[PDB]
Amino acid sequence: NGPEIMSKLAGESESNLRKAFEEAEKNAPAIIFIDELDAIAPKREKTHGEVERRIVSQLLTLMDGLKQRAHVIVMAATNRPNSIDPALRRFGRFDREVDIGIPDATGRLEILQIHTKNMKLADDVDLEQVANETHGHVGADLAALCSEAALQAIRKKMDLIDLAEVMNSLAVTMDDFRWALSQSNPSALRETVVEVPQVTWEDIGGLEDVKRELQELVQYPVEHPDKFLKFGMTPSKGVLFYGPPGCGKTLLAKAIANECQANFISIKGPELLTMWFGESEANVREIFDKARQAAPCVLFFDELDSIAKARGGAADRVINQILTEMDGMSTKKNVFIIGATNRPDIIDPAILRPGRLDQLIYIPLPDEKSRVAILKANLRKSPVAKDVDLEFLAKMTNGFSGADLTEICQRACKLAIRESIESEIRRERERDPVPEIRRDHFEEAMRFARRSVSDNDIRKYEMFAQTLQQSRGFG
Amino acid sequence: KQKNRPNRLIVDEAINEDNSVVSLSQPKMDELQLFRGDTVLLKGKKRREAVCIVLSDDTCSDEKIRMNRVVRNNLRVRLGDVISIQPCPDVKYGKRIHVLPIDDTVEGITGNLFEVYLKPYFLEAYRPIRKGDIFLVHGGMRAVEFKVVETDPSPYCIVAPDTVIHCEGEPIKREDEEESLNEVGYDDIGGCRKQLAQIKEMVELPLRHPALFKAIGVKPPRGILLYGPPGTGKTLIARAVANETGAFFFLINGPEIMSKLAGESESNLRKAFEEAEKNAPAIIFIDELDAIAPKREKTHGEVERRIVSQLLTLMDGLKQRAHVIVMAATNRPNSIDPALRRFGRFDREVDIGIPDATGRLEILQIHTKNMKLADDVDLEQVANETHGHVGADLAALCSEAALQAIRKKMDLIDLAEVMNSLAVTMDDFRWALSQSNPSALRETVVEVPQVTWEDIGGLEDVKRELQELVQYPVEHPDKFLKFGMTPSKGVLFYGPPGCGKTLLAKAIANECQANFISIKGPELLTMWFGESEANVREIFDKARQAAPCVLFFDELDSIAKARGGGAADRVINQILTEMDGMSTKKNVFIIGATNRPDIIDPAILRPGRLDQLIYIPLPDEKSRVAILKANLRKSPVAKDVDLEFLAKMTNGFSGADLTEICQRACKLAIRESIESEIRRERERDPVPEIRRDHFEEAMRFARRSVSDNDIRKYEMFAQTLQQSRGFGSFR
Ligand SMILES: Nc1ncnc2c1ncn2[C@@H]1O[C@H](COP(=O)(O)OP(=O)(O)O)[C@@H](O)[C@H]1O
Ligand SMILES: Nc1ncnc2c1ncn2[C@@H]1O[C@H](COP(=O)(O)OP(=O)(O)O)[C@@H](O)[C@H]1O
Ligand SMILES: Nc1ncnc2c1ncn2[C@@H]1O[C@H](COP(=O)(O)OP(=O)(O)O)[C@@H](O)[C@H]1O
Repeated sequence: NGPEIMSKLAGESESNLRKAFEEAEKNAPAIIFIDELDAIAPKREKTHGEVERRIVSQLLTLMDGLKQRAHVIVMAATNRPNSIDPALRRFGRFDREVDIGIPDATGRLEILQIHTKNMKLADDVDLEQVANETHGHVGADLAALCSEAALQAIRKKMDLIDLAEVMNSLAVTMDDFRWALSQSNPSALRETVVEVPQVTWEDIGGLEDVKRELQELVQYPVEHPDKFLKFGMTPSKGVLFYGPPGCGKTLLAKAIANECQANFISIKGPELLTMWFGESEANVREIFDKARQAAPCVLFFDELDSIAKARGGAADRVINQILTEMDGMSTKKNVFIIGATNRPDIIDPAILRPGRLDQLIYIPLPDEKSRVAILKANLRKSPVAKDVDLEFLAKMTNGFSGADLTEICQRACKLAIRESIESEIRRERERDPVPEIRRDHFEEAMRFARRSVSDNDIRKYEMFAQTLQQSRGFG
Repeated sequence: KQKNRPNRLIVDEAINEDNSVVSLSQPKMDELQLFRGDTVLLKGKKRREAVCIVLSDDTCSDEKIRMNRVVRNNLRVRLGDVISIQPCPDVKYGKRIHVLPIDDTVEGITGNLFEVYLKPYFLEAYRPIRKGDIFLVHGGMRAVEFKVVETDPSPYCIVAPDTVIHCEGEPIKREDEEESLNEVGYDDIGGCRKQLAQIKEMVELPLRHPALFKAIGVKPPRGILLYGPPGTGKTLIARAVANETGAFFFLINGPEIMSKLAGESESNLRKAFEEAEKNAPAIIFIDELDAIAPKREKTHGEVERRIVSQLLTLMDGLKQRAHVIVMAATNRPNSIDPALRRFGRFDREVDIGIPDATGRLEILQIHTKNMKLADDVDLEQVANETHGHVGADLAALCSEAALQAIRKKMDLIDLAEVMNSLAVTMDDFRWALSQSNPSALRETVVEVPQVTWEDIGGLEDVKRELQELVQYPVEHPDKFLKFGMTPSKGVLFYGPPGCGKTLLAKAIANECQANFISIKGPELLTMWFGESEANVREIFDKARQAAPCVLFFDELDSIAKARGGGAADRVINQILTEMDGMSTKKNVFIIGATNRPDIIDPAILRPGRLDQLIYIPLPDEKSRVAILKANLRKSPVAKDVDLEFLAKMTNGFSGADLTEICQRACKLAIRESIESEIRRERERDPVPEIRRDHFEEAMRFARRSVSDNDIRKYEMFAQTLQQSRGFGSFR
């Protein structure tokens, strides 16, 4: 370990660092691991002192001391790539760079069976929906969650005479898992997830032409590499998305990466504003290089007009590095940039030039088949029964926002929660839950939904569409 | 708690003069399985022991055990306390005994004390002794105390006639601090129970249960941070878990490590943890962890990086060996080096915080256990106005009150006259509160306020959705395991100048029995202008630690007026980034207050982040009665006017304006009482009953603080809030 070398006195830092390297002279098949090397070799100008430079210099000297003699392998534990100084991680000398990241729902699931294959669960928990949630959780925290579950298994037993009545048969419940999760905290929070999410593409209906160029864009650069090379031109680097602020949070680019089995990294809107306001224009290189290293991922940028709204009181700091690293990027690596912006008038003029971002795909307001698909997605992954209908909404929902329709469904579902509370009151003054909503349970929810889009914004969307509408010739 | 042992009895006075003879009742000796001359083990405080012989006593109570003050001083107990008596069938006779007399009991007498005191006391008596105990042997019309130093049967022994007694001349010093508990009382520390129970569980279940570690898989605690304000009793917390399980405490000061020279600074830690490692029950307390381990940019020096690295190595060297854990005090966890806060290495992190009102009440009770009161104080409203204080400040308060009680006495003959009984009164505590410098001030705290929903009425359907949006998700989550999806993360209040919104928000957390935090608007402006927007993340972290809790925000139009005349600020996007990482679970409810909802950054109105918007109108004419019923306290009157005369004609006035009317009537009433009593002093029972005229000049000497052109903007928001509803379905 690195702090073993750091803990010794001056002059003894040479000891217990080279000593493993002539110990590796004995063993021809051998590896060398240094734990927590960020404390060993940080930025040289960041350190105040000289012994740190001595340790860094002797480690760099003993890196190539075994120049393919014993064929040993050096691996290390780095918390961040920018913690390591760039002189040590130069190419040819300690430069093979892979990553770990955070596990997905299946990874958290496998962590759960690994940590529960030794202990005895009470074989009633699902252990899968638990791993589907706990977003931003290290598997060490999953081990701590299992330890807290066993602690609750001790705790629900009263103060006994210390005999194996509960010790021989450890009883754990799903409510125990949830309450141990409640008395816990994530440490992998506010980090960019590199795993692919799934919505399985059925939840979005309509916009079939938009689906046609979305299957044109990212489905076959690696699925049809030679067929795309029949003409020889490069794939389209960037696509810009514009339309009304409705049904426009996420999951479309996640779906279109999910047919390609590609990773997903989303860039948040206020994350860009925080990096702009905090004068931190160096971490954009880190997240862009992480996105390039997570290939074949497709990027997603949200609310670029918010930076333009901040400039409104066209180019600024965060636009400059985005343009620089987007132009300074190969046409390979299967990397696509998707920009979400509901205000196309205030955007940067160098974005819309072709070669960088060219496909100005317009997303219209959700129509009748789109809202039928939205109610079907609300039926998806949610408990529901029959007598529900959608033909009332043929003129009730003429044109609605998708977020408006989801909060309609959520408010009606919480009205069903309120009538379940009334069923609890029924059980209270007795001394049926009826989870399915009423036939006209949406009737008061009709007064809980305003069309937040104004008609002049639809007019300016039509004007920007007809500005980019092109010529028609015949005869 | 445990019914496995009937050992818990009551300490009572004894009849027999023998120090090695204790008394018990006849029916309770057969339950404890004791013989005629059985030797038992008595356990008192500071895990000390004393071995005596139980004899049957007819007048002894069944629930009580009789002992004299020699046994009582050895067990470090008093009258009315509880001890445990254990039968010991493995007691053997003594081989060698080394004792040393105490210095103050041998002054004036010289010579061989073996043949005068030690020989008739230990001949044909079979008295069992304990190493470290104090026994008194009379002789020569004086009282000479004796203390056991070294025995060849090192745990305990019975003084055989063949036992050689080593009694060479060396006078030992009597320590007055050894008698009082140091500090073994579970109830000695107070005001922390909601987390004291948690930390007592996480240090209790690793102890006493070594075989439970194979069932637990991995032990959850290895190193526990104790962060909070200074003076809250972290040393007393560390001494509280000390000696309650029979584990070695071994307090280690951070300055005591930093004070020594290099090499010696490298020493006294691995020596310290190996001295912990030789014993199986072992705790280590560290004070001033940040003095040992500050931030990396704070480290300008060779030695400190070496000692942080050595602490890191010496912590992760132990891996499930001999169940040893460590606790450390901390100002605030941002100052600690973040490489320490890992998993398997400082994973369990607990907060203490300031004491509550009942907490400061019981802490005042604890610190006034040992001193005599005059029995005239209220002693609860003393603790009620101690806002922004700490337990060290409370100790300073009681010390200054006793100092003022000393100042009641003049310069007397300096003998024991008022030392027999003190006469500290309530105005002494008022004077101590007058010269009271707080420590927890300039720091926002968390507590559960006392409102209980009955101060303000109205909003009868806003309150119902307020319980089923906040309270009932906490109450029953099985309906959320039903058809129910995720609930709303938080709401925002907009309406009048929000003088009622804080009392409208605090009442839920009292009803929910949840915590509350109010981050005020000037603090948010200080976070913007002071370039301290990173600390909002730690504020949200302490909010998540205080789950369940209510996040109160206010005057978000104030931060938007500085840019409206860009849109977002350095703190608005940071707040959005913090609340976007908030889970749908954990019941972390947020609430915002805004006087001007038009000047709002529009990155909050979409659902998913924050969906529900709560409009409130002015308190109407029936709401005047609801506000005036809350004036039963803080301006008490019984019957002088009906409290509906002002509400019958006045069109619109704020409840802030109505309480301004009440406080100005209070001012007029107190003033006319003052010219009622100065004339009686001039001529030579307050009668604080007020009349209608104070209400008359209060209701005429007033001004409606709200503006009418903002109200029509609120019905502009309300006519926006009539929406695109349908008339009805056709089934
Ligand atoms: N399914 C989708 N996934 C991602 N972005 C979309 C989708 N539909 C539309 N968008 C883009 O998002 C923008 C509007 O997003 P918006 O609806 O404001 O987000 P939210 O759903 O969080 O309110 C539009 O400019 C549009 O181009
Ligand atoms: N809440 C409390 N209850 C009782 N005593 C307290 C409390 N807080 C502080 N004290 C007293 O203050 C003294 C100092 O405690 P503490 O602040 O933990 O030590 P340090 O200043 O070394 O951290 C203790 O001896 C304790 O008796
Ligand atoms: N329902 C109410 N409406 C208006 N003001 C009230 C109400 N109830 C109490 N108040 C008064 O408001 C004061 C507290 O105002 P506060 O909530 O701190 O304002 P702000 O939140 O704007 O700082 C109290 O002194 C109380 O007299």
